[PDB]
Amino acid sequence: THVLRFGGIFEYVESGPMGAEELAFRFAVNTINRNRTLLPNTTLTYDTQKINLYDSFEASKKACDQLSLGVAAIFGPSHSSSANAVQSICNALGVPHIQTRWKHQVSDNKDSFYVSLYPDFSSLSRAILDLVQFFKWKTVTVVYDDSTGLIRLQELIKAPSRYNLRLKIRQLPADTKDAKPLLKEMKRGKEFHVIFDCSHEMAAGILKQALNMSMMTEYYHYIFTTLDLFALDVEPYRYSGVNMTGFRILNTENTQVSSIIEKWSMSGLLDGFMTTDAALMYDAVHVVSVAVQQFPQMTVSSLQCNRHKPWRFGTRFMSLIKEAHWEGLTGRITFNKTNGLRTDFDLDVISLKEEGLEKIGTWDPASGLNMT
Amino acid sequence: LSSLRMAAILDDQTVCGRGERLALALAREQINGIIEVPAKARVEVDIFELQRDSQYETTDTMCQILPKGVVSVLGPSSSPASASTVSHICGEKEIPHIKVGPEETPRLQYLRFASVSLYPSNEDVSLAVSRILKSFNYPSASLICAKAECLLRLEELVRGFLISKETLSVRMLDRDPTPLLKEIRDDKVSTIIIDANASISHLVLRKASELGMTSAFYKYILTTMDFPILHLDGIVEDSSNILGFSMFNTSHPFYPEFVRSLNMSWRENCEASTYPGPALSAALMFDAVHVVVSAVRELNRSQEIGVKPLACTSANIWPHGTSLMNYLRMVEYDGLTGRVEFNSKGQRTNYTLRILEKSRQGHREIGVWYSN
Ligand SMILES: *[C@@H]1O[C@H](CO)[C@@H](O)[C@H](O)[C@H]1NC(C)=O
Ligand SMILES: *[C@@H]1O[C@H](CO)[C@@H](O)[C@H](O)[C@H]1NC(C)=O
Ligand SMILES: *[C@@H]1O[C@H](CO)[C@@H](O)[C@H](O)[C@H]1NC(C)=O
Ligand SMILES: *[C@@H]1O[C@H](CO)[C@@H](O)[C@H](O)[C@H]1NC(C)=O
Ligand SMILES: *[C@@H]1O[C@H](CO)[C@@H](O)[C@H](O)[C@H]1NC(C)=O
Ligand SMILES: *[C@@H]1O[C@H](CO)[C@@H](O)[C@H](O)[C@H]1NC(C)=O
Ligand SMILES: *[C@@H]1O[C@H](CO)[C@@H](O)[C@H](O)[C@H]1NC(C)=O
Ligand SMILES: *[C@H]1O[C@H](CO)[C@@H](O)[C@H](O)[C@H]1NC(C)=O
Ligand SMILES: [Cl-]
Repeated sequence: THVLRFGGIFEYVESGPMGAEELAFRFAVNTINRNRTLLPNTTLTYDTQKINLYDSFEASKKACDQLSLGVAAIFGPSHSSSANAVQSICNALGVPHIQTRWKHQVSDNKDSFYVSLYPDFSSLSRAILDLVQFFKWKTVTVVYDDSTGLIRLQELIKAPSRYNLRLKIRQLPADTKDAKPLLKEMKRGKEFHVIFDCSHEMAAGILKQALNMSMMTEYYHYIFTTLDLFALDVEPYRYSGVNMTGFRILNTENTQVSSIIEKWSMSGLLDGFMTTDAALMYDAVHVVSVAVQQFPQMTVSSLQCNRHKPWRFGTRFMSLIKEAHWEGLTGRITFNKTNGLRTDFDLDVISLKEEGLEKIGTWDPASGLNMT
Repeated sequence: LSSLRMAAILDDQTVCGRGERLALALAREQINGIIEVPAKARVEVDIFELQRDSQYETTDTMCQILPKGVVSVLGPSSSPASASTVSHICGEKEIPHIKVGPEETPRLQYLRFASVSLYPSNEDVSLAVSRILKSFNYPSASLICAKAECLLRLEELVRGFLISKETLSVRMLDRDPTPLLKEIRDDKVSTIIIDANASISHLVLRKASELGMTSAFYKYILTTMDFPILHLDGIVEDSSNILGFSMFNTSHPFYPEFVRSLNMSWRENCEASTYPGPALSAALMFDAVHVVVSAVRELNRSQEIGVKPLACTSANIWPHGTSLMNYLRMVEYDGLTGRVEFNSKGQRTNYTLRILEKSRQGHREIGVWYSN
């Protein structure tokens, strides 16, 4: 019967022929076609293009190949420079661009044909302030990776203007993974309260060296921006008396979700976990499908870059996506109509107890922090 | 061989513009007007216009440029997103990119390097502003930013200071600065740093003037580079301390003529509004033409240089681009914007920023900032 084609663009990966995003994308499409309640009369297909990491110019060409081929939406790529290149094209030809990773969304930008499933970093930052105020911290030190800007932490940087807070900003070496020089500076200055803005991979390695420097003790309290905090191995640390706190957006307490995480299972990091980066791609294919069910008449057109005019179904389809609602792996999903960003969402608060990383509360933008 | 052709991308408007198109013409005629024995190929500047700061439009523009056989690509001066696209494609084809405007992508150090930049680096501006603050004995200061990107431009400054009401606060515009300025006054902070475009800076200063915060107790530092063409009528006083920067060497032999020309161009389009003075970007465009011609001729003295058509669809490069990059970094030129030299990374060095101070009628130079 009927067929609707998505296109996905994925970076090449050292790991193997297929990265986490691409595997989750396919995993999601298969599940939805096997499902009868969701898209009963539609069968999802797709075209995949791959590009080298950091190759924004190749991302343009591949995006244009897909639009020329005919697609209803484009998922990926992950790296910001390429994501921006594709976003620009998708806006020009009026085909929806579905993003799953965070990227710096420039201010003066006026692209409107895209949506992002990553939790807005300003909301995440407000949740981190709420932790800071709750713990009654007067002084804190923010450590960020050169890779990501200061920009996404802007809510944190503005805080000392409104609250009695003293904030010291420290940057992680860009040339290396070793951070002992930085840890030494902090230890020296009695910087016991710390916020780490970095991936969970980099966090695992940073706690390792922090342990080799007697900084994993009852004196130090660490807050992490990574949502994949739970997927860390905290065996070495769970008796040192150190406090660790962070957030989780994977709704793992929900049994329907846990079973899917299980199928998916078939350095410092554990195994048998679905990363948030992969869960978000899986939820993107679903939330877009909810929009396709409310628009059964659309048909992809072969659009050519710098020649044709916007897809005649684009504007409608993009509206429906921004209005879509879906209960997914990462809890309830809803976009902000004003900017296509995911500024409203639910978090669980996780913290290091003697038994391991456990839940100790929740958070959402409307009612603030809710420790239990 | 046949001629030094270079392309320039202009995001400048034709009516009441910054004079970029005319500045390019002036340099081209000045250089071609000098006859030499032996004679040398004529200089040509092919001009391409950019309607919007679009990566999508810019990629198309680069694709029209590559077949023309050019030696460099200049600009754009005020489209950060487009400028990084030009840098990337230039890197791929190994045609030098002469930067004359803000670019606020990293870019990653380990990508292809095909650039020099006549525009001050973010670090340079942050250092200059720090040095002025040091001159005041590091007062309590508040930063007022138009958009969040100021944490990127002034990254070096912000992370050097402790962030708090007593040291350095950060505030951003939503768009009425009166709320911010009152919060700053309630903190009893005397020194304010304004990072915005000329018109927004003018707006912050006008609202401060209304609140009486424009007396001699306050010191403002504007990071805008069009500080000399920013005219504060009925805002500045005898008491006022409003500091800013300028790159112009008014003792340059061609400066007076350069201003007369841009003055008349401005009248024959905008008889309604009065001429503000030369925009920094026009001057940089002029200097850029001299820098490129200088490097190419030095290269042609020890190699035979040839250019051929390139294409976006071809893996071909310009074989001589890599040598021209060496000769571009070795350039030592005396232009409208001061001394132009470059370091191993393509950043401008051994130059100065004149530190000006507004007065009721004109400016006063109260010192300079160096790099060496
Ligand atoms: C099928 O789709 C429905 C409706 O979207 C969804 O709620 C449900 O989880 C899916 N059922 C299964 C078992 O695939
Ligand atoms: C949309 O985002 C803006 C700020 O990014 C926020 O003020 C507004 O409340 C958001 N709307 C929704 C529906 O969350
Ligand atoms: C360089 O090569 C010769 C002189 O060396 C001359 O014919 C040619 O015009 C020169 N090209 C340029 C652009 O200087
Ligand atoms: C300055 O920036 C503001 C946004 O903060 C924008 O609205 C305004 O148009 C800009 N001014 C000019 C003339 O570029
Ligand atoms: C522009 O030219 C006229 C010529 O007399 C002069 O009065 C005016 O001062 C000039 N503007 C500037 C800023 O130099
Ligand atoms: C300005 O021009 C004069 C004359 O050309 C020159 O002597 C001086 O070095 C220039 N100023 C700077 C700082 O480059
Ligand atoms: C820097 O520029 C000045 C001219 O303004 C020049 O005299 C001086 O030698 C330069 N320094 C170096 C080491 O290049
Ligand atoms: C606070 O926490 C509980 C447990 O997560 C949650 O059920 C409740 O809705 C939260 N309060 C509100 C109104 O958000
Ligand atoms: Cl404290």
